[PDB]
Amino acid sequence: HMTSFLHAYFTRLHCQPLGVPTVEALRTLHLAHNCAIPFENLDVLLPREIQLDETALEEKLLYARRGGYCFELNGLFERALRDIGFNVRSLLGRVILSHPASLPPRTHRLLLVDVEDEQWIADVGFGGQTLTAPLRLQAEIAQQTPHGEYRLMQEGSTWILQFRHHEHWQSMYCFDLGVQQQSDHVMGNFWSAHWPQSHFRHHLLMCRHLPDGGKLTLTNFHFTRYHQGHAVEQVNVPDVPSLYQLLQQQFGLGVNDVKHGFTEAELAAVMAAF
Amino acid sequence: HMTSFLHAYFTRLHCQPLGVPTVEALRTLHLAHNCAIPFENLDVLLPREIQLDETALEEKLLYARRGGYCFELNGLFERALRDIGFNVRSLLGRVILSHPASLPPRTHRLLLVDVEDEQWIADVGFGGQTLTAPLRLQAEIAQQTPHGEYRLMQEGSTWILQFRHHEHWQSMYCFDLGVQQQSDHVMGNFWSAHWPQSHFRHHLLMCRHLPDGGKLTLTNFHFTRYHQGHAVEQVNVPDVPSLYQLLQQQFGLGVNDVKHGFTEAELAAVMAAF
Amino acid sequence: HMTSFLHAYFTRLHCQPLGVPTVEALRTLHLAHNCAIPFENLDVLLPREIQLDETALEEKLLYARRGGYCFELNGLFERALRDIGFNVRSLLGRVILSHPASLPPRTHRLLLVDVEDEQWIADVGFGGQTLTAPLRLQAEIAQQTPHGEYRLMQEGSTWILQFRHHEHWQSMYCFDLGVQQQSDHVMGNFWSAHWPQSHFRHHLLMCRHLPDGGKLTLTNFHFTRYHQGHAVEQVNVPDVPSLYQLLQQQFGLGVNDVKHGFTEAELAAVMAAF
Amino acid sequence: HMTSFLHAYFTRLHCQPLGVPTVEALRTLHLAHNCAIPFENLDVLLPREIQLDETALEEKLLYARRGGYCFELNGLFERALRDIGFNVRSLLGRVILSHPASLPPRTHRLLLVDVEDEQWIADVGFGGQTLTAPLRLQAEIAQQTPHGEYRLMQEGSTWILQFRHHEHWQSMYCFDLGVQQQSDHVMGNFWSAHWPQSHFRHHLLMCRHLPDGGKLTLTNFHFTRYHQGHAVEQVNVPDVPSLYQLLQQQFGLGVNDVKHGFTEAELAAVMAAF
Repeated sequence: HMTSFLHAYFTRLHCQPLGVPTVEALRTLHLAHNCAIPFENLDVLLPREIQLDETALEEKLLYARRGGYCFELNGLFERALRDIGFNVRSLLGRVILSHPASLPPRTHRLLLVDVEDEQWIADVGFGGQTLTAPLRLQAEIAQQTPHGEYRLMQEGSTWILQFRHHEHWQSMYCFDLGVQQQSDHVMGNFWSAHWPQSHFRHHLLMCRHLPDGGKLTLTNFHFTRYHQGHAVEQVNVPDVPSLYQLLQQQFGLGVNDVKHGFTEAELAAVMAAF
Repeated sequence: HMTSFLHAYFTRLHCQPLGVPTVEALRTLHLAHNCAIPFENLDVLLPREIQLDETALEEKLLYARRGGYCFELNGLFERALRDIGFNVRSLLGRVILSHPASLPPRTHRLLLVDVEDEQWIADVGFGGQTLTAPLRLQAEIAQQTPHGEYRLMQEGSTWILQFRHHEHWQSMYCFDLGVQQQSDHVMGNFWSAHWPQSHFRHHLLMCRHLPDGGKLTLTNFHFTRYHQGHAVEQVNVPDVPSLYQLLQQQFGLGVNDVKHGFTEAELAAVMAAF
Repeated sequence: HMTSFLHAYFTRLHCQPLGVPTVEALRTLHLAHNCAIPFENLDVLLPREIQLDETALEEKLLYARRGGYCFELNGLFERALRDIGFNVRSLLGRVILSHPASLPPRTHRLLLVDVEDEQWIADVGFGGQTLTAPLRLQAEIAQQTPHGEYRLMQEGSTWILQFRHHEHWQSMYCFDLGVQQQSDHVMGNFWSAHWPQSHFRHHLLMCRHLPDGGKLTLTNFHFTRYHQGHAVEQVNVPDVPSLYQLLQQQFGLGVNDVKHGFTEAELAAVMAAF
Repeated sequence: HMTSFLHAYFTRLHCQPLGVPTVEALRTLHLAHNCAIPFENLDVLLPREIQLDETALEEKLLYARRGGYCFELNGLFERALRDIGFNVRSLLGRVILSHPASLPPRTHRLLLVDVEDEQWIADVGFGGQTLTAPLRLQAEIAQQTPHGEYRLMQEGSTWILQFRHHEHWQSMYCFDLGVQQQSDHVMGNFWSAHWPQSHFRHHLLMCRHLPDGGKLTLTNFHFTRYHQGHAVEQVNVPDVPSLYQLLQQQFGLGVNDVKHGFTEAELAAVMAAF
């Protein structure tokens, strides 16, 4: 089967339809998504509200060929997996990367999927280190992904996500299986986009994934290409115009669109802040 | 003559082209505008940034059939008068209606037009009591307008403005002939739309003008019709849906539009705040 | 891109600019037009010549907010599609609805559009049953439209067109792909507006389209509203004044305008003939 | 006193207000009119209906600076004289110049004025030989006018108008004092503009009067200037463009105007017929 949405979804993913919800279907759609729809926080910097209703998501991520973060990316992904027949629901977790003194709020969204009597967690909106393949809900088991190796702890009811780095597990963010509501994401988005100290308001962030363990990475003017998890080439874009181009070339950003597009002069005012 | 803009301007004004800049041309364009393009602050309430560059103004006020306030309305109007050949520039003044303890900032935009060796001030953006016809820059001279009698005044380099209220004269705003720059309006819009105590963030405001001294007036759910300056009929809309309709019927608000449109559920969230 | 015309065109269509000529652009512009610019023959009844040069069309259909028929509507539409970049030319066909004894002259104008290597026919000027969405030039293929099912056909170099009436198919008009010239339309308009037996000289005809398969229909004093192709409500306007109002309310006719406007007393004289 | 109309009337007549209805006031207004508002039949040739309601007359003869004939010219004039306080009413007469076999219909309009206990007939719409000064209602009395000498017969109740030519009285048209109604003029206009054999449909006619017994005269391309009733200079305009110019120069025709104006290409199609 294929719903109106599901249609342009596959179309944007440069991928072939799938009607049977299986671990393999997940396996691929995940990577598909990770390579087609970039991680971007541009609507936060050029001030511009982020809707999270399936429709705004559809028009932003699919039709306008734009990116987003936690809430937008996994929001779209969740819909797709749902329309394909999977069993999904979102979860909120706490970003602990910076290794904070005290647990932070539920800033991050992610998906919980029930495929073939097991429980997996798919997440395409974490940015730089997002997963690129479902993982099984189990501790210790060093799970493998096209772009890295991860391990999930089991501290109580709550879980922690980790990934290898210099031969030692590193925790990315914690989370439990509690139900969440749209509003809970709206609040999450509200925090992330508007709390003054949120890092998303202090620098442009883009990140897209490539087929063979490669990925792209923008952080203001610092562009970086990676292969099999290695820093191959690091260009420091010299100007706004040049960057405007880089956004469309490398990340495939839909710079035009009645609604979600944005002039190059706008990108300039944004980078001007820094 | 007629520029691409000037075209849809006349089209929106349900009016016939004019190529000669004269007091009479002004006289009508003003009233035209006042009846076609409503005074609305809806983008302030449903959070949504207000661009002021001619193009965003064009797409919001003309193509999407939406309204605006000070900055947007007179901004569009200024362009028109300019393309038609008049001699115009905006001015900023201070809203003193509430009769404040100390002079408020430059919140209000208005136009200064030089037609046939004299100086007039056109203003379609003040809302409820806006002018509906140019006025001459002169003191005492009780000037007349299709919807009221306004007396201008003096006091140093600044000029006050008033309208017959009850029967005594109630100072509205005031200003000076100092040059202003786009940014000066952007700041003005910033203030108005974001300063927490700005009244525009605390209630929906709509106002449209009619041919024979009549006008419409919405303040949240309080709708009011006026004839020859009199309160004929005052309906208190009972629900969001009903109001959504009233916006399109009575004020002719372009509720759809890829860009500047807005769902009815959005209007609900906005009115829900009150 | 957007030409001076194209501007107020979009403005009148209460629609957002489009710069890329694609079947989808056509799809919407068509429906846009069908709902914005009414089908009217009023200039035929109150005697008043119908110019067909782009400018008179512009001033009548756009600025004055008035309607027209075959020649005027598709003439305006053709310009738009052209300025937007499509590949169009008009065609003349013969109205065979009444199922005439012998083929009638070329009374009806319609458009031929070449979009994405195929040929479509757009027509917003046929009135009551006009198309509301392009159709592909192909036989048998029961094509679908927001307001009906139209089946096209063959028979030599000519093509017939029909719509599901009652439940049998009732041939409407027909045509061929032969080139036409402005004069050919002027003659067509001459016929239609002056040949004594032309039905257009014997009754007022107005018809406007609505978003959800609905449409309005005036035939003298017989007003009718339709939903999803059904006669919901049929009012028989009781007087000229009342009708004058109905023209502005329901069809949004620009009853004023230095040029193309018309007093209410004029409408009375027109209806008085019947 | 001075009414809104009366205003632009005097303004078009390049004349000074008059508030007292006296033979002298008539004497001058007549000549004023005769020199300011030309005799023209252009709306008949480029097909274009002729309204006769005071308003269409106002907008055509005054604001658009255009001309007209019997019905239009005397229609406007009658209003003026009325607003100035005179006692007037129109009369219909029969044009007998061509010396017809049988009396023709009531094609010509003219005014009857009651000033200082006497009855005068003013007429500015007869064209070439129109009067240029009121005349007294009396037989034989060879009356004098700035541009000629006239004599009124008394054949029964009906009167005949004549003027000198080769030392013998010549009859221009007959008429009686019967009341007329607007409609009677509308019918007169209808005849003149639409009866196939009406001469007004077979050639352009223009004629304007000058201060010192001079007058201008166009008949298609044949232009002619007269002084003290003599043919001084006769130019045969060589082309449409050149004529378009001549209309604005010599006759002071308002070739532009939202409503009543007309392109030069239109004048070409008109003269093309001949």
